[PDB]
Amino acid sequence: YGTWRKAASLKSNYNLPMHKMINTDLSRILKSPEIQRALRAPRKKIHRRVLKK
Amino acid sequence: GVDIRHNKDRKVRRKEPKSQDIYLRLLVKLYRFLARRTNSTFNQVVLKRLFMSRTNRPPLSLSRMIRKMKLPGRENKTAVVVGTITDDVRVQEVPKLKVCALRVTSRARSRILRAGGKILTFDQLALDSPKGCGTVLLSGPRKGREVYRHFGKAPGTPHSHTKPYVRSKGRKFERARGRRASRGYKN
Amino acid sequence: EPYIAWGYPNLKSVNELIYKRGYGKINKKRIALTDNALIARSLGKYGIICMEDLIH
Amino acid sequence: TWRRWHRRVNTTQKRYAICSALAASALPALVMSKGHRIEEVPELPLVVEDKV
Amino acid sequence: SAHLQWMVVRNCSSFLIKRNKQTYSTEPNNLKARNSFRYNGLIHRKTVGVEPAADGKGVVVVIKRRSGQRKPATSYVRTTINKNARATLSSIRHMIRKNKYRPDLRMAAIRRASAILRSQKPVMV
Amino acid sequence: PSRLRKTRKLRGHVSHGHGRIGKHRKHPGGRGNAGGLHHHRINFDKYHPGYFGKVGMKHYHLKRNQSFCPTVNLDKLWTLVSEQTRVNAAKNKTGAAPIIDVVRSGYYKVLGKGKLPKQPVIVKAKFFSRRAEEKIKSVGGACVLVA
Amino acid sequence: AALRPLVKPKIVKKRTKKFIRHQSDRYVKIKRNWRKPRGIDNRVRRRFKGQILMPNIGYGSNKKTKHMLPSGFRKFLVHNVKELEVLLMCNKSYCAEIAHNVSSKNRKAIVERAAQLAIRVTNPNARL
RNA sequence: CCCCGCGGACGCUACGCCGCGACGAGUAGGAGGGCCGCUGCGGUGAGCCUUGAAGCCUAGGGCGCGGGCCCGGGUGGAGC
RNA sequence: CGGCGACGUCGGCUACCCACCCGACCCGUCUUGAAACACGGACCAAGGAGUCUAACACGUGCGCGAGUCGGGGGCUCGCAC
RNA sequence: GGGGACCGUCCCCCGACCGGCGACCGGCCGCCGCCGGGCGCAUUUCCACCGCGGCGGUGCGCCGCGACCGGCUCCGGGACG
RNA sequence: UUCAAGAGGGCGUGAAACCGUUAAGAGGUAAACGGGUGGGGUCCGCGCAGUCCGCCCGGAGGAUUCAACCCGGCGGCGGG
Ligand SMILES: [Mg+2]
Ligand SMILES: [Mg+2]
Ligand SMILES: [Mg+2]
Ligand SMILES: [Mg+2]
Ligand SMILES: [Mg+2]
Ligand SMILES: [Mg+2]
Ligand SMILES: [Mg+2]
Ligand SMILES: [Mg+2]
Ligand SMILES: [Mg+2]
Ligand SMILES: [Mg+2]
Ligand SMILES: [Mg+2]
Ligand SMILES: [Mg+2]
Ligand SMILES: [Mg+2]
Ligand SMILES: [Mg+2]
Ligand SMILES: [Mg+2]
Ligand SMILES: [Mg+2]
Ligand SMILES: [Mg+2]
Ligand SMILES: [Mg+2]
Ligand SMILES: [Mg+2]
Ligand SMILES: [Mg+2]
Repeated sequence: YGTWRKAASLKSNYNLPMHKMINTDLSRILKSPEIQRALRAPRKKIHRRVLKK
Repeated sequence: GVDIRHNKDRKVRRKEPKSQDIYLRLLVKLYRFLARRTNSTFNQVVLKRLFMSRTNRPPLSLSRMIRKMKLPGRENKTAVVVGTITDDVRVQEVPKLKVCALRVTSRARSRILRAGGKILTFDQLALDSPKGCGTVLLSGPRKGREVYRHFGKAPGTPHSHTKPYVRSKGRKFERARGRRASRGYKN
Repeated sequence: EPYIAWGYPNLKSVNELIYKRGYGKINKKRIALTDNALIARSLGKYGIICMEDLIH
Repeated sequence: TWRRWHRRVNTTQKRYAICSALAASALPALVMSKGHRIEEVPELPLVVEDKV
Repeated sequence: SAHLQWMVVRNCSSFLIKRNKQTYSTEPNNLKARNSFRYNGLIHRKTVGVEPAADGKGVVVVIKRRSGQRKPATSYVRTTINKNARATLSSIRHMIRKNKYRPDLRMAAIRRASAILRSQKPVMV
Repeated sequence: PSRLRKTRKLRGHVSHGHGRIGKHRKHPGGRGNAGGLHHHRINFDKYHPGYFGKVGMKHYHLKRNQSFCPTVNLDKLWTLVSEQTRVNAAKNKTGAAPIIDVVRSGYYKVLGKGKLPKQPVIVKAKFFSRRAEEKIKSVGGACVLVA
Repeated sequence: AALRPLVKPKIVKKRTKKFIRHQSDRYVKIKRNWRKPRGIDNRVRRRFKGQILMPNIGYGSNKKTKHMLPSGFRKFLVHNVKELEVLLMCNKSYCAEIAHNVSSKNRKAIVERAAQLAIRVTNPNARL
């Protein structure tokens, strides 16, 4: 089936298919400092309905 | 009751990809988080493009990308396309390009890399510019499809230049009556 | 005219309409005017920052 | 009898599927999720000598 | 990768039970036995599971080592805690918290250990 | 998959999506392209102008091989040879220009769409267009003819 | 005596009767299973007063008390002991019940294991 | 520079969970969802079953807005 | 905060029978209009009706991409699959 | 026609420097945690029981009562301008 | 006789329509139906002095041993 840097020698036109996402580690990508520097702070407070008195 | 109309309540738009591709869904998760948690509008545009269908993500050729990246002030910027980058054999000189694409044709990739360029996926683009700073967001020709030749006013109306649907093209196929003044009329 | 009854409200009418049944169109939503901050966020740029300003 | 029983798949698609299946056969979570009792297997890409 | 493998097994798995509007997952190292990314006991580089001991007393705390991810034979280290309930819970708490070893499962493991020990003490009349 | 179709959803609805008034009858309006000049005239004139009538000369026993003549444009001309050919020609100190035989690659006529790089080249073809020949000569090339 | 759930809210059922099919009273060939009337003149479909009511989404149960037994638990069907252990960490919200085709000797063991695990069984004395 | 306490609920099937606001007629017709239902095939449940399958009966217990479903008792006798 | 609690009573709005008040014309269908003095329908069981092929058009998903496609043929102990 | 030269990709090596030991791993150390065995044998620790014990959560088998708070609402008195 | 004739030669199971008998209830506006209650009946609830469990206090009892150190094993993290 070939390497990514050499085609298959027993299929005459085939090469391994390419990834559209090199690093699929979503957790590492999100925890990375470069992503975290660009974010706004979380809005983790819940604002429930106020009973109109 | 209230006096309102409900025929426009539901807005028709992609809220997610119709694709079940797990890598696409993973980078959709990534850019969904980026769009929510940053103020950048680049991330929102990229996310809504990731939702889109294939006809709404037309391929971008190497020549068109080079032409758009040669414009003044775009030096050392990352060309971002949400779609496939296609080799154009009509060009001979490939400059050094930094490129981020959803897909790259094998020949286009080899040409870009031997020209000294760099290719990134969208997770790498998120790690490189999380807000999309220093990017040129490109798009392939959306109306560069055969169906848009048939779309429009009907072929048999005056001042319409829309292609008709014919099984064959020849002097016997839809050329006589309604096409020339000698056979009835032309319009 | 056949579909409405209208007239000239007085100060007490304006007060009671705003205070008992006053709701704001905030971000396209019907939000009860339970805090002056709701008025000040939307109409503060016009000098209206409280229910008294709105009533005036 | 002429119901079009057969389908033709692109060779590139079929090769893609083979590659995906091979890649997934080397991840213990996916093999365990197919339910294959790979618990004392010393190495999931399990390779044995040619004398077999 | 955990996210990639989760996208594969989130709905197609032999451990999946979808029944009575409920969803359960029965892989060996799943605390709370729920079909979830956080609690899946197969897709992560480090997992912790609490099981009843081989005999009818104690618990087994099994944690996934770091190196042999593709070698399931040696990938899990199991230890047996056969002490009183408070010391057992303290031991599990120290395994998870002090090691910084996946601290989002600390209370799940403590509660599962409590359930196991409570099931091991004799039934009443 | 028949389980994905409207017929599964139309169970219980009496008319099966075809209306109670006009119903689903056998062939209201005719069969095939019936009445294309009588009661489907608006459709035919609107979407297929030129449908009716004869135009031009008929020719019995047309042999398409006789008129077979595929074409290639000047912007794709350099793709008929290897990359090495063009690179060596560009860096060649002498005036030696490579030969591109488009007949070998499977084209007979060379059309002149696009521009050429500034490299002399000898092009062999059965036919040329005026602008293709002009553009080949403007880069210092030559056009030779084959039969 | 019985194991009690985590919380015991008041279950409010908007409707307690079944929706019977129109004219299922007049015929044996028509079962009481609900079918939407689609006749051009049907008064049940047109919603005339005093007629058979039509099921619609407004009758939906509160999502906090939906699928909830009168005991306060939610049932989960089990066919063996291994399926029973999935409720170990859901003792106080979900109750197991043994499938109808599980043999008597095997459901005895399931009942014993559920007693050990403090899992409530809705049919604990069912083949004996 | 946390330490007499070494400790601190839940969560996040991200196709998930949460919040807020407005709204809810419908033939013909269109669309979506269906952990609605039937039969067969590939996988999977170290699934169920002569200590009793299917089917059928039932003033039995329930769940779901509903399509329907689960469980008890009986009959049945080999598969689901 | 009170009362009551095993062979008599306690709870179970669902489920069986019955009573009463209010409401309630027989469905399907064609029709501007059906409860119709319009038609079909005594009852029950089982069966019973948008399918397959070909050709187009647009939409969607996938692969490759100025290419793409082996579908016809051929090669691999000829054949449990 | 061969055999060569060159070019482009490759496959292994000899090697110096560069980023990192990484989600490719071992050895040493340092910290931490766990387990097993000793020592520790009592103001420590753990186990089960009792009190109609206190504090927390859920909640009372059934039938009921009261209180205050808040939301909505319909009324009634009194007083001021 | 048989496991079973509640398998007895058109005999596996044995639905509905329809019919006989038994039991309960009812009955001058043909029956039947929707909503709301009530009465009776059949069943269900291990109903019948009514839940558990975390900590602390007190009392009455047991037992290895609690911490800390020593040895060994195994992991997590870091290391120019
Ligand atoms: Mg409407
Ligand atoms: Mg309709
Ligand atoms: Mg008509
Ligand atoms: Mg109901
Ligand atoms: Mg009926
Ligand atoms: Mg009508
Ligand atoms: Mg409304
Ligand atoms: Mg509606
Ligand atoms: Mg009719
Ligand atoms: Mg008429
Ligand atoms: Mg009618
Ligand atoms: Mg009449
Ligand atoms: Mg008549
Ligand atoms: Mg008629
Ligand atoms: Mg008939
Ligand atoms: Mg008749
Ligand atoms: Mg039928
Ligand atoms: Mg028998
Ligand atoms: Mg018989
Ligand atoms: Mg009878």
